[PDB]
Amino acid sequence: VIDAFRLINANMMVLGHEPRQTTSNLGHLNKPSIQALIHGLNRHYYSITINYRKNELEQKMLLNLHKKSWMEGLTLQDYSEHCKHNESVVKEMLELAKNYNKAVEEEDKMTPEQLAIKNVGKQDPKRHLEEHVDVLMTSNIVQCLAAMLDTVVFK
Amino acid sequence: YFDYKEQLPESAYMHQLLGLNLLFLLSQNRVAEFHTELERLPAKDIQTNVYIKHPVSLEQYLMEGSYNKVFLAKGNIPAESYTFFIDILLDTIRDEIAGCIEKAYEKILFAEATRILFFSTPKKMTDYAKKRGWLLGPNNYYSFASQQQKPEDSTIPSTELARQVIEYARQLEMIV
Repeated sequence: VIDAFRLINANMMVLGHEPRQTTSNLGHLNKPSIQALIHGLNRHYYSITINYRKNELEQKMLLNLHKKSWMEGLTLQDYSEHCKHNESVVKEMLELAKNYNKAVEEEDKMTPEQLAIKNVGKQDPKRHLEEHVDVLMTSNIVQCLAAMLDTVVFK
Repeated sequence: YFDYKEQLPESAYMHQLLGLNLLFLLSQNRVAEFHTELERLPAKDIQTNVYIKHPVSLEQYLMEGSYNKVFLAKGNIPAESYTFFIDILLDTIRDEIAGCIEKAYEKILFAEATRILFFSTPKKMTDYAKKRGWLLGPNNYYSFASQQQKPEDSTIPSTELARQVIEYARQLEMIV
């Protein structure tokens, strides 16, 4: 958030120089350093609206990381390593499983402190299991898809 | 065969009619129809099985794989129209038995062929041995080619047996 201000003094304000400055802008409240900042903020212009001049051509240059996504999106490691990934997660999930089993009886409850005893809210099994499942899922499919697609075009 | 609450399906020639019907169904190789009509039939219990006993038994023995109990001795006790079904049944069933043997057994000389093929003569076994290219010397070697084809449990790189791998792998993602 960028704002532009001008600074006047108190004497000027009572004459009525101060209100002119404030007119014709949309406000917005901030407080990054307590009420003293806010008092100065109102006195100035009070968060002046900033818009940006752009056209579609400039935007597109900013969107893409690089040209190389074209190669890279396709690029796979080694199969052995992919197979290892699958194996590592499974083992991890297996541990969490015991903790899920007690939990399922409730674990829809508010407050993490209360949940800690009841449904094993200390190292939450729902969360651990959901993270393990998301990472495993996207990687395995993309790595299979890439290698298999490349093979049919090349061979 | 059954109509109303009871109309009395029972007739004295209901038994004669059922014998020819059931035989017709086996001859055609409408084995399914033999079973599907059967459950509908109660009203054949009163008739009793002497004429009926040939198609029900014939089917059972065939099912079993027996080739010496698939008799056509019985079932000619009326024989005014029964002989016609016996002649054709023998011919259709043998052909099926012959397909069995093609996969089943390595070599047939000239003198065990009658029973195994369920064919009439050994002469005939040789005749079909030119027709289905079984023959190889004075005895057949049909088994080798037939036996080897059966494995299909094997999987060739990239699953295409349960849909191609590319399409399957994208589908697993989509379900999420």
